[PDB]
Amino acid sequence: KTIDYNPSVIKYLENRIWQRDQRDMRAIQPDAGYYNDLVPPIGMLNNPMNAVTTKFVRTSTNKVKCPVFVVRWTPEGRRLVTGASSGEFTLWNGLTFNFETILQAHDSPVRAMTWSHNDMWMLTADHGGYVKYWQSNMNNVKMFQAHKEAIREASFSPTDNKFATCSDDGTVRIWDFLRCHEERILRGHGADVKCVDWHPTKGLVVSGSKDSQQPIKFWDPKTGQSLATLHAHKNTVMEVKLNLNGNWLLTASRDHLCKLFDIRNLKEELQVFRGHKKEATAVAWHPVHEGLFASGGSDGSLLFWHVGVEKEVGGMEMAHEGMIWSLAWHPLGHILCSGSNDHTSKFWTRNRPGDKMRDRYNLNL
Amino acid sequence: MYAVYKQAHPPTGLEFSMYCNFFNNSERNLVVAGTSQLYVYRLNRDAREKLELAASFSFFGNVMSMASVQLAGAKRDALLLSFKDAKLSVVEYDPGTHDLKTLSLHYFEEPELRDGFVQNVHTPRVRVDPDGRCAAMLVYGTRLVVLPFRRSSFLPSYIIDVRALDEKLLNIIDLQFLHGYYEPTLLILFEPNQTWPGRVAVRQDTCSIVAISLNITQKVHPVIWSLTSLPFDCTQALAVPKPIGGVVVFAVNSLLYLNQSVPPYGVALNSLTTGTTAFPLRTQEGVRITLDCAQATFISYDKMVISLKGGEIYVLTLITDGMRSVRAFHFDKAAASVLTTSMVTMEPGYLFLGSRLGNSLLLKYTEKLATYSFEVCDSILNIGPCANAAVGEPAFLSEEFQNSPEPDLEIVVCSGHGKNGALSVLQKSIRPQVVTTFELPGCYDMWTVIAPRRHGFLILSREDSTMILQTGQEIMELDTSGFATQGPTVFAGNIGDNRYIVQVSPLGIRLLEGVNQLHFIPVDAPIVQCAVADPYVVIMSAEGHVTMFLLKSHRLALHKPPLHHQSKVITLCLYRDLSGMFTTEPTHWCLLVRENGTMEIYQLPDWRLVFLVKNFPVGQRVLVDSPLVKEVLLVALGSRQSRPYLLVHVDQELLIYEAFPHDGNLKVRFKKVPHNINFRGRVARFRYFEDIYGYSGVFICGPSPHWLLVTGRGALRLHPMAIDGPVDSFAPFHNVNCPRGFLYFNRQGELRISVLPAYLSYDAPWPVRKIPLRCTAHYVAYHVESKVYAVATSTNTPCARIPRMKEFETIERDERYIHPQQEAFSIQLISPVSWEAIPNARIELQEWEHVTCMKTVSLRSEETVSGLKGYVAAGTCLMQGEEVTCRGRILIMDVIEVVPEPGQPLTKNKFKVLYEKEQKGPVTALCHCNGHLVSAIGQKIFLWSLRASELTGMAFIDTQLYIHQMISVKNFILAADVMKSISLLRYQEESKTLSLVSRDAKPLEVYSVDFMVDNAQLGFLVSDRDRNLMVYMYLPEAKESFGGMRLLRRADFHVGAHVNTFWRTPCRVWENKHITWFATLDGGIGLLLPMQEKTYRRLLMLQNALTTMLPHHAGLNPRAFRMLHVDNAVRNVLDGELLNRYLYLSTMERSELAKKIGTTPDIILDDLLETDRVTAHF
Amino acid sequence: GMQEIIASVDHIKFDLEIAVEQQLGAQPLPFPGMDKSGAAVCEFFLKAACGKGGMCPFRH
Ligand SMILES: [Zn+2]
Repeated sequence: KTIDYNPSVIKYLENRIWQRDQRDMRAIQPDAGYYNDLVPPIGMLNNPMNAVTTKFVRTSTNKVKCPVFVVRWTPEGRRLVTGASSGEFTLWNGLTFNFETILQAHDSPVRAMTWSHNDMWMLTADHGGYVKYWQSNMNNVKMFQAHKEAIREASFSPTDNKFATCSDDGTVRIWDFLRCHEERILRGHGADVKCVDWHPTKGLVVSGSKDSQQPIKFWDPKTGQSLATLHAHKNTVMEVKLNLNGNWLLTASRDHLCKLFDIRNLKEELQVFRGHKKEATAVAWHPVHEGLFASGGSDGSLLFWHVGVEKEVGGMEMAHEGMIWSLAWHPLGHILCSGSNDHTSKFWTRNRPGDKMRDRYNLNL
Repeated sequence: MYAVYKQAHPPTGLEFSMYCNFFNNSERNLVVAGTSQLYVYRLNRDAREKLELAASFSFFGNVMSMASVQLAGAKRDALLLSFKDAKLSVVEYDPGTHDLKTLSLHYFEEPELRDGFVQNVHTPRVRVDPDGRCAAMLVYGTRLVVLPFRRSSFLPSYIIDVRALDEKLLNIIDLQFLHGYYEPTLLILFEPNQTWPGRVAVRQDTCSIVAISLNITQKVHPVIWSLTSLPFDCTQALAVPKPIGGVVVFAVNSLLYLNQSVPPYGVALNSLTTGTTAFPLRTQEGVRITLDCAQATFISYDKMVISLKGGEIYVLTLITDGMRSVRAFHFDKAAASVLTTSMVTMEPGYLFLGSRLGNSLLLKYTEKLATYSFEVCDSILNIGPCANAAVGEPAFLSEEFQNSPEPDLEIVVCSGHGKNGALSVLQKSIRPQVVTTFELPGCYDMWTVIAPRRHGFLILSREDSTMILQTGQEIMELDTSGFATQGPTVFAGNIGDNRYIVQVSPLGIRLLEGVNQLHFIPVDAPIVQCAVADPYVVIMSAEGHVTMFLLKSHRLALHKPPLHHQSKVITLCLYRDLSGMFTTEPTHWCLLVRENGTMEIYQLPDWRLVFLVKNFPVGQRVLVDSPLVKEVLLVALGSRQSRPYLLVHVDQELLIYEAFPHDGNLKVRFKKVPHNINFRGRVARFRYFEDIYGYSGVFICGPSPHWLLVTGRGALRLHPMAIDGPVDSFAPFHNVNCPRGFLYFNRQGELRISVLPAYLSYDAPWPVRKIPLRCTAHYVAYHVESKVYAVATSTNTPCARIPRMKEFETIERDERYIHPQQEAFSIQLISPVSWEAIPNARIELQEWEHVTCMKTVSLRSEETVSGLKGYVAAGTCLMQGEEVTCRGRILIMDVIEVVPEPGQPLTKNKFKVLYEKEQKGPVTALCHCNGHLVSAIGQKIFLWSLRASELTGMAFIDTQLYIHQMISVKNFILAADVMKSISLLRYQEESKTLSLVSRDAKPLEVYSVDFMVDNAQLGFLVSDRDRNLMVYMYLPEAKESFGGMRLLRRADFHVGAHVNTFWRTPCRVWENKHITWFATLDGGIGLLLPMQEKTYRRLLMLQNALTTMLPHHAGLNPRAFRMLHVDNAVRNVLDGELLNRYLYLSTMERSELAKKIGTTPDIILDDLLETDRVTAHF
Repeated sequence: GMQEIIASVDHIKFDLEIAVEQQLGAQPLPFPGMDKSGAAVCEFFLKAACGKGGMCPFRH
């Protein structure tokens, strides 16, 4: 089975010539015969609902059958890498999602994995507190211990020269990528820090911890001084994700709530995303659509939201049979992957026009 | 590094159309707009019907929506234009200036109105109340700006957040003001819970309508009427006029009529509604159509004209009852027409179809036998989306010009789309077709007369003698008497009604009947200039004396013009007015320029002063009633001589003034016409001609000869003619051997008998021949060794099978089923000799193969003495849905020469396919590199060597998501990704290694890429979806590029149009520079010329001065428009369209601006004119 | 047309082409064992004028 994005790109390129934008785009009928009229999400910018990937594609699982903590796409979408509890990276093809290669990367569960803004480096942390450097060809070039306890998430700077790490020691540490030398140590979280995010352009660090008194803190990486404390959630903020527009902070937490904040004005909340029956654990902004994002849950629910809409624009309550750890969007934005605690990773694509959505993830047959 | 942008060809596409009172409230005009271009047309009932251009304006910003309104006691309709992001400009025509006057510009570009969404996807949509009580502009998709109008003409505007409006109006598909309401009622068609086709099984009835009553005074907007269960595929709404009222909502598969009181009425236009809509829809009988992308307008009440996708025209009838309640729909299929983007109803019976995809058509409808029939009355030329452009050598050039050292080139453009797809041949300059050549040294001036329609004599003037050539079946020197051949001649022409001939000499004036001479009265300073128009003939001496001669029945009478000599007359002009613009049947006027710089126009029979300009030579922008001008010509052009034009020669500058009406003084005013014509025995430079190949116009002689043509369309055309160098004298020539041709002297004393080429049309901004293809033109490639054009074309066929992974299932549906369109591709061969397609030279692609790229590539060959061989390469992709692995083919085609088939000369050229094999992935891009074929197959870029009939791979490299465009120069390949920007590659022949030198790390959705060639600097010109031009440089020593791994943005420019094709030509300083040419997707052609640093700095100070101290159309900011992505920038590209405003300024205003910017007008003019001169190709 | 003949560049020497030949701004390859990937063949190493060995950012 295959999800080949090339026909969509070719159709978009042809339509790109004579259509000014989607207002000139000819409508696709909800019929199975209009297969070659589909375009990637970049084509339908006025309708983000196309990228609500509630169509199941493939369940990708390892032979070890162990929980999957982080899934990431190769920056050009050629491959997908999963970080598992066995400290291994499994690579899956971006078109025919088959197993390609496996390697014992870390000695402890892979909790963090991120690619540099330039498509040259993949930084991965693990449960033992080490940080590893990776080449596009999955070659390890450097290894050092950043924290004495588990590192949860790492984020890169726009120029990829500096990166931040969050650990269970309650400290966020800024590092120099070339030197592997820590420059600042950020303190103020009383409990384990579970998520860290670097501002897309500006020099800002947003962090989320288990400390109820200091749930979210904003940092100044160059000076090392905390800028603000955000009393967003009352229970274990799990995710902090700044949108690439540099204005929105997206926070998932154990309090069954996902929240959106304007980092310029943190007095109030822009939006609260209710609809998770259980704890909200994962989240991922859409690469193409600004306001669209997908969130995961501890019961296995995988929901879709858009900024400005009260209720979910879609979702699958039984997407996984376990807590969803990581959500990764394909660079083109037409395939969504989900790493869950149920020892499996699943690929979700856009629903083909003319489908009677009576499958187990949408309805009952 | 530094460069200047110049627009070679203006955009032709049209996107908005309306029929409003542009000039006055006594006549309504067709106001159309495209991308930064606004046109105002008139409807001419005598020509047959033809659209006459009345005005044209350019903006520093693309129009996003256009509308009109009559505000309060106004003499004409105001125009409401919206520009990207949030700008609303209210522009009104200025009768006293013949220009656009800005009434107000409203800015709504605040971060708080954007709600954190940096990427704007909602164009500002301006709507007007039918009653003219307010105007609404939907801003960012969530803010509704209400601009009230007083019933000083405007009221303070307020912004309504549609999200906090009773309900939550999200998305918003369309919004229209409704008829028949006491207060402005705006009907918003929106989608609170958006869905898309594909997720309909879980969400079907998502669209809704809400009618909000806008209270202007109290700023309250309550909801008065609402529906919630409309079909998801609603696309647009149309307010039905007052007698019926309500709203007609267009859905993709259905048509709905909705009103406040009656229950909703809707019908299903096809069987596709079943299972995708729960709305109650009747089955409309006999109709299988789709209303997804359709333009509609109300020709009258209860009847609608709808233009569908595919161009089909339908007449929709609202069948009602005695209570005006719609109960049924009647659909009548009229004749098909052009793919339109806008529609508007002119005077009843006429319907204009604005189009940016093919030529815009003006239609006429008549009731047949209810039903209507449509006929085409006019057609506005539109070189549509320029998907690709090919440069090639014209097939026919004169043997006289064969040895010219500047190459002769033409541009072939893949324009239009679908049924309107075509090939456009574009040439900037006119190339004469020389019949025979005469070498006649010593003749500096010519005149051609009509002997008792055909020209019978050719009068040539020497320094001390005169040559008379009698023209007929043979041209022989006339040595017989009758003509004054013993001295030079000042002027020779036809007097009366082409029955007599008048010949002017410095000694006197004589009347001539053919070879016979009637009488010769001496005239006494020697005569230096004479003007002849009707019996009235005026004579000017060397000292400014003016003498007038009248043809009194026939004999030339003497009449002394009463003129007080305050200042010496330096030049004269006569003009016959046939169109009654010179109001205060034929009437006669004399244009006169004095030494003190005052232009005076007199009524010729009585010599009464009617017009006066206080400071004429300075070149004022607008001439109103009350140095060293060398020549003036006042002529009426257009249909039935409708457009009076004034051409002025002064101090190496050309002044063109377009006469426009403005109310015992002459009720006419002149407006300067922008142009780029450089002027850097009294011989007249301006030669008026009628009927050269059917065209009326004026020829301008000098260093830069030009053709000034104005047809019945009313648009001024200026075509250069420099293939033969400067032209000294010019004359029309109608002969048996030279039918409707012309006649001119080259600067070498040679005389050309030449005619205009027939295959081109000169009624366009560029001489163009548009070849209809009836299918979509994708790529065009020119072959040099065969001198032919290869074109990849696709046509739409109904889809009947669905590939599955390989099996195909036949689409079995109902009879009312709309089959999807399937494209079938073919490669055509076009002969430039006769632009018809070559028979039996057509290659058909496979069933689902799509031509993603087709290029002409030079590859190594041993048979050719040179290294390269120059084939044509094509790359294809089998589009069979996302569920099937896409793979492609490489097609290497050679055009050979064979014996022509009898009776078919074009059959000499035929394809020879050398390579056609299946690739290991989709072939998405192609180019050549040192004789090696470079192909982007899948997510890798390969390099092949063509030997025998098999491609051997040499080197490959991994690349980005999808490489669509790819160009190379000197083993440096520049590859562009669809959304991950550009990458620079290097090929080393010795090691056979393909390596990545640098790439742009930041994401960018690239349209096409080229190179910017300087003396030693190599740039990378990039075009993006945001309509911007970026120049990237490889600067390893720069700090921003960490190790030479980041391409640095060094020049930035926002061209208001998308660019998909590029080409480069050498300069016509400028030692090793190449102009980067590009054709936009809006039908325009632009260039980007590299420039020196000091020249750039001086012209940048000039540009800043022009931006600051000069008012602009619609109040837009030229600097803000050219800023990148505003609707980290490096402003290193200048705006030639803005820099051209210095040429349009008067000599005075130029002097003060040069004083302000601390330089001199002569230096600024030299720089600007050098930029103009080096780019005079095609 | 046929750009290569109407607009010839073979007589033009580009500063960009000089940079790749002389390897301007060739920073030493970091993280010994980086193994690189898309690096070009080192021109200096061909003529035995490459000071960096194994540490060079280009193929040898
Ligand atoms: Zn080296």
